[PDB]
Amino acid sequence: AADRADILYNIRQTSRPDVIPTQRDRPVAVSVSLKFINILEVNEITNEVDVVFWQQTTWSDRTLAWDSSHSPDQVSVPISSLWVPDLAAYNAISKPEVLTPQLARVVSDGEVLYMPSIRQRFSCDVSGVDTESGATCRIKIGSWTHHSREISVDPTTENSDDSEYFSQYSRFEILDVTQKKNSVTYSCCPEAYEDVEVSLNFRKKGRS
Amino acid sequence: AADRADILYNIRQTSRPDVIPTQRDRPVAVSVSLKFINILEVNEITNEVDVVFWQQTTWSDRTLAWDSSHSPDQVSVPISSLWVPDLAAYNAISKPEVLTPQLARVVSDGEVLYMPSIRQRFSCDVSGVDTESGATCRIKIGSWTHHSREISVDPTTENSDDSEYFSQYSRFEILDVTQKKNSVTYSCCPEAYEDVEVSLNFRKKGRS
Amino acid sequence: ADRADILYNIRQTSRPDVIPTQRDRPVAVSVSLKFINILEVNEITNEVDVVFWQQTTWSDRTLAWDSSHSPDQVSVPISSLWVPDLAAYNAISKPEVLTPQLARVVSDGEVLYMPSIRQRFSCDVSGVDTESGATCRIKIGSWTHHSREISVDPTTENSDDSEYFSQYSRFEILDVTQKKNSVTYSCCPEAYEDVEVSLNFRKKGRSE
Amino acid sequence: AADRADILYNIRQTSRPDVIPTQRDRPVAVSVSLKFINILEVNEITNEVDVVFWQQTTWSDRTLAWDSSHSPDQVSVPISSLWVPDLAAYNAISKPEVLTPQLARVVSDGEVLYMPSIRQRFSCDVSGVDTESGATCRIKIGSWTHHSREISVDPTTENSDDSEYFSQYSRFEILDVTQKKNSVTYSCCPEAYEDVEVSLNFRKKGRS
Amino acid sequence: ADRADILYNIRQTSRPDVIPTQRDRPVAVSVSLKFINILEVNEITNEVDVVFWQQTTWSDRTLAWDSSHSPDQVSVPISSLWVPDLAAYNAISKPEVLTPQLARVVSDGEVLYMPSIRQRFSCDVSGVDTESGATCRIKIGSWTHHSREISVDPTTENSDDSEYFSQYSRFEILDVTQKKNSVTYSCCPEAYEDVEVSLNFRKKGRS
Ligand SMILES: CN/C(=N\[N+](=O)[O-])NCc1cnc(Cl)s1
Ligand SMILES: CN/C(=N\[N+](=O)[O-])NCc1cnc(Cl)s1
Ligand SMILES: CN/C(=N\[N+](=O)[O-])NCc1cnc(Cl)s1
Ligand SMILES: CN/C(=N\[N+](=O)[O-])NCc1cnc(Cl)s1
Ligand SMILES: CN/C(=N\[N+](=O)[O-])NCc1cnc(Cl)s1
Repeated sequence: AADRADILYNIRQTSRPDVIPTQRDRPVAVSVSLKFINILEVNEITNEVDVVFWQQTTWSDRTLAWDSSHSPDQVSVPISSLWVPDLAAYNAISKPEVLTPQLARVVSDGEVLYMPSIRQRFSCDVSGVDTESGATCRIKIGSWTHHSREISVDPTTENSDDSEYFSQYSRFEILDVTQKKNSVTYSCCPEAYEDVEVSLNFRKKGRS
Repeated sequence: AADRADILYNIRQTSRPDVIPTQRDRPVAVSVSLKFINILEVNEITNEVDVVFWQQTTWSDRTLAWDSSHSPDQVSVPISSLWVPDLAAYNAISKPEVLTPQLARVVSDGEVLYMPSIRQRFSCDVSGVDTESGATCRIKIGSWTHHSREISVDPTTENSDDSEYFSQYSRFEILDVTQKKNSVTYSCCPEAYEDVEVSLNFRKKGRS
Repeated sequence: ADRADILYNIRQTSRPDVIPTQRDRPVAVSVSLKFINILEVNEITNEVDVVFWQQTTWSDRTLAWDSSHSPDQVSVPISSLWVPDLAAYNAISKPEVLTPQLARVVSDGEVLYMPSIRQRFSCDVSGVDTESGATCRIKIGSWTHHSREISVDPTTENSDDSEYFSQYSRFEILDVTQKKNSVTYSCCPEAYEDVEVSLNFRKKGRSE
Repeated sequence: AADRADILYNIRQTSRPDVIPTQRDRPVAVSVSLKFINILEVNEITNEVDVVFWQQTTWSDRTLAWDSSHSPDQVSVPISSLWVPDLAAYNAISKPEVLTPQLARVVSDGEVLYMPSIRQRFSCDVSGVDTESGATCRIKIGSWTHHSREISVDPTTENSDDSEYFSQYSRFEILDVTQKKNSVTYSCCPEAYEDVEVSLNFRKKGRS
Repeated sequence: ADRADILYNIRQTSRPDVIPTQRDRPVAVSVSLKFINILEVNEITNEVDVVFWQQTTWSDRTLAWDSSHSPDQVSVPISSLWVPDLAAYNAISKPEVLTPQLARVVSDGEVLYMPSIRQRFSCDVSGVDTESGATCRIKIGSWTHHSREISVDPTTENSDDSEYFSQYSRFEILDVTQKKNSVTYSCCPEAYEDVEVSLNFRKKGRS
């Protein structure tokens, strides 16, 4: 059929990175799930935390679909060639440091999977981080300019070990992670903006 | 009967990011409003503060207008495809750090709203920041190259809560925030440059 | 024509990489540093962090147009026009431009470019804690154009040395003097003109 | 006989930087080998180490091959004109800092070689760094978005000293370096991602 | 042919990614470090923060032009020209060019580039606090071009060492010797020429 070069060419032909792939007249269903990899530099005085994580992002874009009958059903494409959710962490106090090659996976049916590793600083509750019950830091992520009728965010509830990929060499340890969906409204505008809230319950590891 | 692809497309046909959309001979009306999200660093000796805020900027651009009678009346567009006010913080001692996706919301009537979240350090009065009455840090923001006749800056007076969006985990707290208007002239030229004096009356949270 | 046409023509004539040497002779570039602040200062290492507005002027005949029935001046991205390759010889960090990179172009070809710069220099910091104060020398000039291509001369004028100096700074400006110079180097036989700006300052609140 | 220009041009005309050089659906065999050069900023408390190494990377793309009969059999080419494996250090806690020109080396038989010098922080076991047995820091490097069916990583078990290129001025010393191979699956996909695991064994040089 | 014409020409015939090899002979590139300032230093970790002007010269005939009735020198952005792919072999931080990135091109095809660079190296600092001082040796050369493709010779132009060094620094230059050398590895049989810049300095006596 066609080769990976043909698939990419077609993409750049039918893709519109600056236009949201609004299916029918309904918002794009962007799924977000954070995989905590490390917890660095914590300050209980300034309520700040340096965190490394994998932002597993997904959504569909039918304008990139193709017939993978006798050709590959998946390819890696630079995000600059694709439309990407304008996600932002509300309580983030430093721009996200993308530590991995910014490539997205695209399936022939239009399913897009972007999972960059991210290091970033947040302003959250760090209190009790050294107590047995630990602290609970809450990360809010969601579109920055698209409201509920354009983009919906939902956490892909996939029963897994909160610290499955979490470093064993960190001074801290995850106790639990729960991801809830929310929808806030602002005075700037009459519409609401969906967002996912990830609650990181961690603490400093004791001693033998 | 046009979709978002048409809107963005048409926008790029009439948009002149490097040209100021001055209607006839009157200046461009820019509404500026800062929404303090956090106060990270504060130095009583050097009188410097590291702040985080949502700079709500507004202005109209008729050349971007379009009939939305049968299409979305709004779309998010990269600020690189639109002209944007050359606002600057006169007492900033560090370059602005935009923590959010650089997208603007453009309304079918040409209205433009850009609200980036910024972290920036300033030089201002920090004295009394540890007192009951707290400290008052004023931030002067305005066009850097367009004088009063070309660009005008007015605060988006919207009597709301000063700390409505302020972080609760900060070591400081907002006492009050007033945003007035100013018109200062300089040496370079006899033209007067308009600015907005945001007065952030804040103090260190005392409860220990 | 409108401002769109003025900026348009500037894109046709302007050669951002071709020095506007008018009829075989150097280009007259004036430079005036408007010290705004003095941040971190180390006497042990002799290094200082300084914020200032580098007021740069010069003429580019190629840009001149007819302001008979059109705006006399327009702001244009410095990337759309030739700009001096000024450099600070005793600079120890890249020049951090805190303001929008726009220059003021007058219909007669006169160009004004005044960015706010945050930089770290290597200079005599000793005596900063004394009455006479310390004097820091800033040598600025073209990095690749010699005396026959660029002539850098301080915009001498009975201006106020502390006119725009932050009142909230830990230091106070005692005196600012600007001496012009012309040095030759061990690479080329030609002479490179420079401008030395002496910044006399000291700590405030010292025991009298 | 063709010269370097002709050769480069040939590469640009056939090379697909955003397309993996797959040969009949078999995966691209990618070889990795880190030549540690220096170890800096070690922290046994937080288990973080800064490492400087030469990531020797090798793979093939026979579509770029040419007849070096009477013409150069090798040329340097900007990696932006070539397809480069999207390798990533899974345990890195800082984006890679490339300290050298980003040029590759293409050989007349389609073999491509890229060896950038990198400085990067990692989260690994550091306990024992000040002991005779030293510490063992395992670094995992492998394709970030291409699974084993698309890319395969294999450590060149070539004979060479461990601290051969290692700085003698480093506060540490390499006791031994062993490169293994892995293939992990993730909650995203059923396919596996091959990665080379380098185990560095070093200890604080004790001049006693 | 005025400057606009010159630049146009250069920018139109310059192949930034194609090494300008004259016939079969390698490209003769000259390297000269002019230490402008020695910042932070650490004898414990053997690391120094140096500032130096990297004088780099070479030729590219393809850029030549008759300067009889026109200028014989123009400033051109290095991004428009092919530039030697030098790298400090023992650098532990990427080079911070603090000056405009422009080269000087003479009508004969001669190219001169001297950026001011601040960079951190890993080298011998032991004795920096003594009368003898320390000798930090910096090796610079091509990264991908071997001896047959590129050659680096330190401009033997007898000049002063601390000539442009900063007087306000905390250290002082005792001596500097640019020695040409060669380097080979177990990857490739070919050798890569480089320049060893021996920096002999010590802390200035506090008094
Ligand atoms: C997600 N939070 C927002 N506002 N808020 O006040 O929080 N969104 C509205 C916009 C932000 N930037 C543009 Cl343009 S419209
Ligand atoms: C804010 N201070 C100014 N002048 N001043 O003399 O203080 N602004 C005018 C300009 C700044 N940059 C250009 Cl170009 S015109
Ligand atoms: C400031 N020191 C110079 N030479 N020197 O020998 O010290 N400048 C001349 C040049 C700098 N870059 C080019 Cl190209 S020509
Ligand atoms: C300067 N040291 C080199 N190798 N070495 O093993 O030390 N150079 C060869 C190459 C550098 N980058 C590519 Cl691609 S080939
Ligand atoms: C390293 N962890 C991964 N998945 N996971 O679910 O943990 N990697 C697979 C991918 C990474 N980026 C894209 Cl796109 S697919």
